Amino acid sequence: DRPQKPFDKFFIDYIGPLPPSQGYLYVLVVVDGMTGFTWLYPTKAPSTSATVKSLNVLTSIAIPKVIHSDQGAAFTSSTFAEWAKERGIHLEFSTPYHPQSSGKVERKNSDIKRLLTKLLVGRPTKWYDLLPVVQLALNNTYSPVLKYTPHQLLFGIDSNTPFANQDTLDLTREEELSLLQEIR
Amino acid sequence: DRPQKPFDKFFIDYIGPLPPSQGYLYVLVVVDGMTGFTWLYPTKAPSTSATVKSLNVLTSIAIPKVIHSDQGAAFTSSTFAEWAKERGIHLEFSTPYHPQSSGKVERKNSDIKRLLTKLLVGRPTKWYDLLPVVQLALNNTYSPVLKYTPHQLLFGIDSNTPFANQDTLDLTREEELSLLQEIR
Amino acid sequence: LDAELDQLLQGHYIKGYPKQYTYFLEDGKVKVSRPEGVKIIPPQSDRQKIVLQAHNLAHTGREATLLKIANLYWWPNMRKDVVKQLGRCQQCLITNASNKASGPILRPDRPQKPFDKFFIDYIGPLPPSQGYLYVLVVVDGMTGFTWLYPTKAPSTSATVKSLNVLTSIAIPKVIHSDQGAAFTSSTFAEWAKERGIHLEFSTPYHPQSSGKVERKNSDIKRLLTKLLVGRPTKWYDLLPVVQLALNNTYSPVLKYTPHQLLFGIDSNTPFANQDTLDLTREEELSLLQEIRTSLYHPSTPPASSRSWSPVVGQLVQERVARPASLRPRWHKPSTVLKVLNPRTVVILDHLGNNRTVSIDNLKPTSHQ
Amino acid sequence: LDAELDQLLQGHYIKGYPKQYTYFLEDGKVKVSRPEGVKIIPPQSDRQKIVLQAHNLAHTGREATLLKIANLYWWPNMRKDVVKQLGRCQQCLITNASNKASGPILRPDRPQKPFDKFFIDYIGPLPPSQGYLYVLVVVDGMTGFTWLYPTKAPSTSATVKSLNVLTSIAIPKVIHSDQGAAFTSSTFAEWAKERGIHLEFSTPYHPQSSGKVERKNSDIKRLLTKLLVGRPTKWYDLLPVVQLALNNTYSPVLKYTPHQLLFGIDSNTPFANQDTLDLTREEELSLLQEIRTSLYHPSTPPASSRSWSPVVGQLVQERVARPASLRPRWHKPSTVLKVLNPRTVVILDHLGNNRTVSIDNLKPTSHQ
DNA sequence: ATTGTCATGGAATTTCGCA
DNA sequence: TGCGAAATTCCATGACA
DNA sequence: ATTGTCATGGAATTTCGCA
DNA sequence: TGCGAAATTCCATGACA
Ligand SMILES: CC(C)n1c(C(=O)N(C)C)c2c(c(O)c1=O)C(=O)N(Cc1ccc(F)c(Cl)c1)CC2
Ligand SMILES: CC(C)n1c(C(=O)N(C)C)c2c(c(O)c1=O)C(=O)N(Cc1ccc(F)c(Cl)c1)CC2
Ligand SMILES: [Mg+2]
Ligand SMILES: [Mg+2]
Ligand SMILES: [Mg+2]
Ligand SMILES: [Mg+2]
Ligand SMILES: [N+]
Ligand SMILES: [N+]
Ligand SMILES: [Zn+2]
Ligand SMILES: [Zn+2]
Repeated sequence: DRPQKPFDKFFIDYIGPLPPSQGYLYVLVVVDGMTGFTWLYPTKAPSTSATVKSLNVLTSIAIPKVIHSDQGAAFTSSTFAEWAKERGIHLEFSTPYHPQSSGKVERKNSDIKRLLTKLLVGRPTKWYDLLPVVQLALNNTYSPVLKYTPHQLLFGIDSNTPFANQDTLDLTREEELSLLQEIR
Repeated sequence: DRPQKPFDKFFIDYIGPLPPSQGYLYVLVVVDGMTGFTWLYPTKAPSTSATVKSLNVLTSIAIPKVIHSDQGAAFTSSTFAEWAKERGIHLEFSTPYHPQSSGKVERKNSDIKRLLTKLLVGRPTKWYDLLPVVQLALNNTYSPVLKYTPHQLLFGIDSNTPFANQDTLDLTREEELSLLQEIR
Repeated sequence: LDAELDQLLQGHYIKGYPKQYTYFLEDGKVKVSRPEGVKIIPPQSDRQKIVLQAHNLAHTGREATLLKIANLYWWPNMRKDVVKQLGRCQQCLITNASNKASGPILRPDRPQKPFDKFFIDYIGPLPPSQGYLYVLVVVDGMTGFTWLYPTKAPSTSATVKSLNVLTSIAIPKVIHSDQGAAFTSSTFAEWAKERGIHLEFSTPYHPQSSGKVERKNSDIKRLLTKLLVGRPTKWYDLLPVVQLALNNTYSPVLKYTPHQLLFGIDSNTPFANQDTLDLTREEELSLLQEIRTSLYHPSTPPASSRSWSPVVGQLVQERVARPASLRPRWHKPSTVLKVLNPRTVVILDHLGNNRTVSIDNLKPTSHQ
Repeated sequence: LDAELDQLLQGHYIKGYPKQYTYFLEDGKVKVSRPEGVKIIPPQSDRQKIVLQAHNLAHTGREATLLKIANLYWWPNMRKDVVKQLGRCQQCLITNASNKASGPILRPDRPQKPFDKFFIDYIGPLPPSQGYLYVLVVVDGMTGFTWLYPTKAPSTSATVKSLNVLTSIAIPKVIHSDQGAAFTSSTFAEWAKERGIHLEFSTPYHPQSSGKVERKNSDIKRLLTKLLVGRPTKWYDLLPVVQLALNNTYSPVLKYTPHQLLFGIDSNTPFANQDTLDLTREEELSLLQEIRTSLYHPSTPPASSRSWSPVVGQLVQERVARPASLRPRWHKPSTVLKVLNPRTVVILDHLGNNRTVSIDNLKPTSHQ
């Protein structure tokens, strides 16, 4: 069996709804399986259409052999299947109610949610603008298991924006009281 | 004493009034002394101004050392003298009532009048258009005395329009009866 | 195809597949262990399709197409099949640039006499001066003597008016011009025939062909520019001055001014040359004739190390004249009917019309 | 002047007037019998005026000016006085062309890493497609990897929007651009500083300086053209395809696609190279590092046989950018303050401002 | 059925002035 | 029959938009 | 304060297959 | 250890308007 490589598997999933930001409501999340590299695309809906539109941007940079996802409506549609077939991408589904990814990926997806949550409090409506910096963060974050960041694994070089400040990522007591207040 | 050359002396004179042609009434006549080459310029008046305007065309091709003329008003004006001085052209006047040129020139000027008269009868109003061909004629006309045409003396080559037909130049009996009728 | 590859698997020799490599089967396909690695040998009946898929990704040329194919496949003489395709890609052939330059320029013989040949051309539009916007420039081939006429348009009518005035002096055998609207009109053809003047046209979109007058335009614009430095561009009143100035300017290589070549003696202008003061006119014209024939004449330069010259029946393509944004710079291929000289050809253009065309406006179709 | 010429008439020797010729008087002027003929020797106090009258007839250069003068005069070292004048003719100096070419182009070192240097530029206006008219092209220096973004204008705002999306992936040390309005705005400078990106600008009116991205524009337009053959120019929908196609196209000299230099492995695209199938990613990246450093790098070509190179304190002139009809093509002379490299200089422009300028947009002032 | 040209000013080469 | 300097010739460069 | 580039397809050169 | 042909490398040409 051949060693794992970037572009072997993209793990895609939606996150939302979120509060309106520049008319956007969701984030399509793509994580490269081998590298843990993360791409984020804002959408207005978790639809096949918004998925295709967004994946068309990413897949004009690099094409995964396999997309793995849960059995979300947008991913199980025959339009999405047609789309993937055109590009020779195999589609891969976790069985309903039992999502399996990989450790590396699960943890990544965890960081993403927590990191989002942290920044959308205080400014629940400005997240669209922060997606770029959210990604830089995620991708220049050091992996406990591998000696490297996703950037490093993807490109084979150090990044010009390292995030030496491994952050709190937890809600400060000020924010728990104004997060239990925001959703009220 | 040095031999005679083109551009040594231009003999200028007016001819007119003639019948209106394209709003023109006179012909300024320039004959190069040495070569007998002829230039014709239509003017609306025998004025210093029309002379300067016309000579400015010719003198932008070649400049005579000397202009000879009679004591016509247009040529004796101080404007015309200023004009000539600017260009370093010496002005030369025949004494009043006694015009002297040269044999070659006198004969040339004769041909010009007669040739004009011949063509302005029948079409006394179309002469403007014929000035070019009148000149070609005059200039490709063989000189009895010198073995050559003015064109040949000017340019040192045969012309592409020779006038082998040395013409009648005289008024045919049809034209004398319709010239004694036109001016009636 | 399937026959060829069969004989091969069972260890026989087929011309083109070198013997020293082991050709096996795997995943239902014929493979081979080449130094570079293990590549699939597709059946001949699949090869055209493969070459085409590779090529079409970015419409790549020889090597860049080969390198895609080589990633997965091997067969005998791959580039031959690649080239075959490049030669049939309409889009590649009409879009790519040439990488072969024209053969060396001709240096036509100088017209033998004043008035043998005129070259004429328009300059402009210039800044409005007295309601005029253009200049008709007439240059005598042999002498370089030049006449200038301001016009309101580069029109036949203005051309005709100017040339009536000029041809009061002499009539030229031939007038050479480019294919401007003014010179190609039937009215202008008439005007010429009426006078026994032969109209001679440049191959289209190739002003080097009117090089004599073109080059004079440069001097005309250059002097006009200098004379208008720090003043408003009121050029109409300078044309006469410019004319006279240029006609009396020495060409350092000839050692003569165009006036001198035209007349054999300076007129009353500044710094007039006096050398023939004691010769009779006839001695002068005799000397003029000798000066006219002995003028320096340049020679055809060496060919660039990668030029092409047209050959009868060659496939060549004419450059599109005013190509639209994102449209091909070349017309479809066409055939050389006649080689007029090494720099001028007649082509049959698939329409098919005869066009007389400069080699500079052609490239040779690639891959035959 | 009158003193010098006196001593001469009375048979004495004056340095510069050769002894073997007879210098007489006639018509109130000093003459001499030279092989060519008899020429007037004007008094030194008249010579500047004479040279100037000759020169001014048609604003002629060295020889063509000399030949006018020689018609009437002789004195010692005429061309020296002629050249003196040419050097002082404002009009000649700002109107004439150069006849010295630039020194050989530099071939800057390839950026060492992906993201070390971006080159960016706009293409367009193109035919309206979905309301878009331009394309922002971003080319990674090291890899050649390219991103394309359609825009409605070549504006800072559109530049910023596009680059926010791009820099989601990585942030470059340096972005190099030409001096387009979009890239030189203070809004854009802010945007860069905000991110610790250094803005690096081309010398103005010298796109060769953005050669990396410029050259990519060619391929982008070329492929777009081919893909739009026989169809309406609806390019907006092809940008993504074009991008992907180009990023995965081999450079025949490197033997790599920009994708490969960027990632060290092909993604799921046609004809993906499989050679590193058995290496671990880490073995792969190790091999990528070695491939990146060993890429072909071209060298500075030989100088043309008549080039010039800038020297500190030299008088040079900057080419006018958008010269009006019948106006000089050159600015007044100015001085080389610093020679940044043999092809780039700082000049003090008589205003006087410091301008950093390409040698290609300069000529060396003639006659010192 | 048509076709490059030539001013320009440093450098290269030749000629001149003298011996 | 040879030197140093001036004169002349050579010729790449660039623009006719 | 900055700096040309590189796809292209014939030709030139090297390598390959075989002996 | 040398041949003929295929493969690879060279590199001038031209366009980024
Ligand atoms: C109007 C057409 C026929 N025409 C055109 C033309 O083809 N277009 C599209 C303007 C041109 C010129 C015309 O005179 C002319 O009449 C013309 O001189 N040049 C300048 C130029 C450029 C390079 C050269 F080497 C030379 Cl001797 C001259 C540009 C094109
Ligand atoms: C808008 C300005 C700054 N600008 C300009 C400009 O100076 N003008 C006047 C349009 C140009 C270009 C820009 O990209 C650009 O941004 C540009 O690419 N080319 C094409 C070209 C020509 C020759 C070459 F070698 C290369 Cl490399 C590219 C033309 C001028
Ligand atoms: Mg989901
Ligand atoms: Mg009178
Ligand atoms: Mg022209
Ligand atoms: Mg550009
Ligand atoms: N010829
Ligand atoms: N460098
Ligand atoms: Zn193609
Ligand atoms: Zn001047």
